[PDB]
Amino acid sequence: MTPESVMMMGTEAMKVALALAAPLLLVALITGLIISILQAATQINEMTLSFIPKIVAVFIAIIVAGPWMLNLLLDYVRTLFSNLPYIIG
Amino acid sequence: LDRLDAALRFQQEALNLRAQRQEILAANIANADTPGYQARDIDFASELKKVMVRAVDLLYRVPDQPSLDGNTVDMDRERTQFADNSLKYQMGLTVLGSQLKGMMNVLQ
Amino acid sequence: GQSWSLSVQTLVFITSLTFLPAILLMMTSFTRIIIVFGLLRNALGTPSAPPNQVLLGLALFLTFFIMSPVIDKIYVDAYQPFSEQKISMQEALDKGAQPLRAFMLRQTREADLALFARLANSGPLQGPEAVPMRILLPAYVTSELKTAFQIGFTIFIPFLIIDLVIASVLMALGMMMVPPATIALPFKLMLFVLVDGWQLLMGSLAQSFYS
Amino acid sequence: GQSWSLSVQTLVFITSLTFLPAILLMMTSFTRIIIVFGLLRNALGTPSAPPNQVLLGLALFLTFFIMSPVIDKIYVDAYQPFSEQKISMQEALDKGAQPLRAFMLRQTREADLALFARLANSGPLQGPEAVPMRILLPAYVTSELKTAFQIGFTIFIPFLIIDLVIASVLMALGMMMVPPATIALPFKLMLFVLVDGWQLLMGSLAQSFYS
Amino acid sequence: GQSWSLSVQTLVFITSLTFLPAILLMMTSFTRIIIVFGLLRNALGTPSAPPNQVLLGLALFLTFFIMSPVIDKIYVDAYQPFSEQKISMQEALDKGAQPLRAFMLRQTREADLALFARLANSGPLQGPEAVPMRILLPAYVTSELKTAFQIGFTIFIPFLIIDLVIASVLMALGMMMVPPATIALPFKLMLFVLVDGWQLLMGSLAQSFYS
Amino acid sequence: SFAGQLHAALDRISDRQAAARVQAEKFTLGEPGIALNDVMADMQKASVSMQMGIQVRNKLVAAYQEVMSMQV
Amino acid sequence: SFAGQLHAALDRISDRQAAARVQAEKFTLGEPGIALNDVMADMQKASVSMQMGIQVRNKLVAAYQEVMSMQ
Amino acid sequence: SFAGQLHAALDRISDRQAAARVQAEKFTLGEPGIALNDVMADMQKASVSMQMGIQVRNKLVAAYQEVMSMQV
Repeated sequence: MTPESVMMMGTEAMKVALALAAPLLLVALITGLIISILQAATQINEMTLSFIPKIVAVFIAIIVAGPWMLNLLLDYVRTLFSNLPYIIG
Repeated sequence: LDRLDAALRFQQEALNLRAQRQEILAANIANADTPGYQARDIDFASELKKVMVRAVDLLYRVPDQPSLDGNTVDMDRERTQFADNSLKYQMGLTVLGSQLKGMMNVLQ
Repeated sequence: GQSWSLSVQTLVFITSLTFLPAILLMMTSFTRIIIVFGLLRNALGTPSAPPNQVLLGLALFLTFFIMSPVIDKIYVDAYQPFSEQKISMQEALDKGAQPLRAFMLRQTREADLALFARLANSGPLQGPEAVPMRILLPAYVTSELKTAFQIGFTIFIPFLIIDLVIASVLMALGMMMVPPATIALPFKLMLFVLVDGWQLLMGSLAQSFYS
Repeated sequence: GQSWSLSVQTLVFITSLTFLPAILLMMTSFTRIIIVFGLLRNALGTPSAPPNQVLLGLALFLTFFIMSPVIDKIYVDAYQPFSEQKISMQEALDKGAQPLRAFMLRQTREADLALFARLANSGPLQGPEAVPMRILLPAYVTSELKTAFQIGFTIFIPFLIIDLVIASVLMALGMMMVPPATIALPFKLMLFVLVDGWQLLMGSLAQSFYS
Repeated sequence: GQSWSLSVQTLVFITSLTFLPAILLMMTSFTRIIIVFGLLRNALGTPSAPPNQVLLGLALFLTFFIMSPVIDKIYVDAYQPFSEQKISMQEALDKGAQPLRAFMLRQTREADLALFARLANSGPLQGPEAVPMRILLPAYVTSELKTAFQIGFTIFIPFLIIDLVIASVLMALGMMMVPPATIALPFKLMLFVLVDGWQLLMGSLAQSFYS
Repeated sequence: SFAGQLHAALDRISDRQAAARVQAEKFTLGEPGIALNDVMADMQKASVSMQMGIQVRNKLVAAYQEVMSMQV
Repeated sequence: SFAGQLHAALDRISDRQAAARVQAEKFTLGEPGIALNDVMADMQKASVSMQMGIQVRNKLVAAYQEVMSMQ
Repeated sequence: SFAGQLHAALDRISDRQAAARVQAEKFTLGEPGIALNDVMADMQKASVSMQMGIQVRNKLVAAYQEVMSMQV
């Protein structure tokens, strides 16, 4: 077993997480910053007041992502099974 | 044939030939007094070899001493033949029995 | 000519009937298959979700199918000359074992074979084919064990990715202190059933066997 | 056609009973039911609270009830001509097993039989009835696994919804360190007992399995 | 209605003894109690703290006592007539299960028998007592699960309320970190053992089961 | 019906064994018309039926134990 | 296949037993041509064949159960 | 090696049995030279060899099963 193939697969495997999570986490960052802006200029706050719109924000993000969020998961796993006869080496 | 019958065909044929030969010997014992009778016998070795290739022909026995009535069945020679034939039949029987017992004992 | 009598032949056959299903099947074709099945069972995040009897039956059917060409070869080369007593067991056994020996030789690792030969202190071989089965078997077992885990890690990868992404997205919004394992299981099962992991994986492993 | 002797008849009759716990139950009858029950117990958040003995007994009763048509058909078409010895058991076995294959064909995936046939490298078999029994069983088992996983995910989804809603509201209330597992579980149990999930779940599973 | 030989009578007697852990205990007597004990341990907030070796042993004491009138009725009307040999061996089994069947109806839900009767295609017919055993047993299990959860979530709510209220004062007092489980656990058990809910628990099981 | 078939088989074997025992009892006090070979054959058939019954019972209970002693 | 081979072996054993039984029947009916020295041999052959069959069945079923009870 | 020793032992057992069988066949064929005091002795010795072989087989398979069934 070639040690290079172990890490090279990991590089693309990890990028799948960045391909999937970034649409959700970046909007979470964007939503949170807007909340933080509301936490200034008459900055009244109880503890955070940030969780309420994030759930709505992620609710929209999941629906908007939808298929192409699923497509990456379906395609990458099938490639692993497709290459199984040739990963043995 | 089969692997099982291949081993025991020879002994079975020997037993059958022994039975037929004993039957012929008993027949010419029972016809000891009928005049004009000719003693019959089987060439055991040749018949066994012929059978172990694939009815049985009869060979007249040469008269010992002449008699007026035409009967040609001796008594002493045929009695010795009957005794030795029975003995070899029992020998074949016990040989086949030993083979079968060994085969059965292997499978225990 | 020389051969074995019926009694000793049937004794040898009955004795070999003991080893044949246990070890001649356990350490020859489907040990890596059952290893992969167990690894998938562990990866699914659930102990014994597919029952052990069902897994063993599927593995047995799969290995029967896989070994079909070799089965036909050994049949037509040994049984037919032997079922009509045209050959004796002494060399019939070697002729039957030759194709399986070739299959084991093909599915072996050269490093393992060399190490085992050096350990056995026998290096006069002129070609790979002339190796004895005594030195061939352990190397074959080791190579099969290696490739089993090599496939198993690839099986592991997607569920690990799903767990990592779901945990990250769950705890990014302030839900750090709640186990996402109970939530990842439905998504992993949905992904597996949607991609049809079983049928795809069976074909993948069959192609791996065909190299 | 001739008939087997009584000795070999009783020999095969006794021998089949050893395969009976696997061949008739595990890969034919209630693998879907047992997998669904296990996944439901996992989703409830407390495995081993429904004891395995009780779960297996319920599964046995459910599969016995759901196999009523095929059981009756095989019973008549085998016992009735075999009770008074009018046909040989060797042909009665196949004649009674044919409707079982017919039942298997409906429940199995039509797209996996072709894959298994190609794996077995069998010749082009025209017609959907002449499929050999050696190919139908593994494909049927794989289809059973697929549909069991699908049903498990579908059952999982509402519990995931409940857990997410409860966790979100409890964390928005003004407390975040409260373990939602011990809190949502009583609510899930109360919802389940209000909806009477056992009766309707069994009915829906039976309907899906029978059609 | 004749008797049997001695050899057959002991053959079925020992075989009937094999079913004792399954056919008579886990689906007739205490399948509800074990679930209550398991859920109570979960509700207590101390998982795996009470050993399951004693909890199972504790359960069998209670169910035997609560089943005393049934078994004593069997003893009077079956054992004594059998010692007189004025009742058939098969007759005693039929006449012993029948009063139990009425007992099962008492602890069965109102709208669960109809499910299996339609499922088994036996038809409605007439006579609540004239019911086959095939329908009684799975329905009894399903009904027992329903009442087990119904009596289950009754006890979960009081413990959950205590956990919620103790967390509320933390935010008011400035304890906002804040570990809810460690502080609340001693208070949960102190109220549990000061009121001695076990005697209330054991008493509740006795009256609720008999109804 | 499994229970009905089981009851039928059990009563049949019990009745045949009882009939064989009755035949042996009838012969043991010198009743006429009873053959020793017949009574021995009946005894052997009853014994072999009992052996078949106990064998199938053991196999069935072992199978039931195996199927009910698995992990779900 | 294995199923076909087992079916053929069972058919062969049943055929041998049936031939032995019918030969014994012909002998006991009084039909000429049987010498009692072959019926016994054929019965013993059938018995040893059946013994080999049951031994093979025991070995195979033991192997199957021990390989199914694995983990 | 073990395989070589097993092959040698089985081959010598088979050779002994074949020699005994061919001597018995020569005797029953009528060819002079066999006195019935050798065929029986050789058959008995062959049976002894077969008994030793089957006992060794039983012991070996028992030991193999015992060492293979250990819970590791």
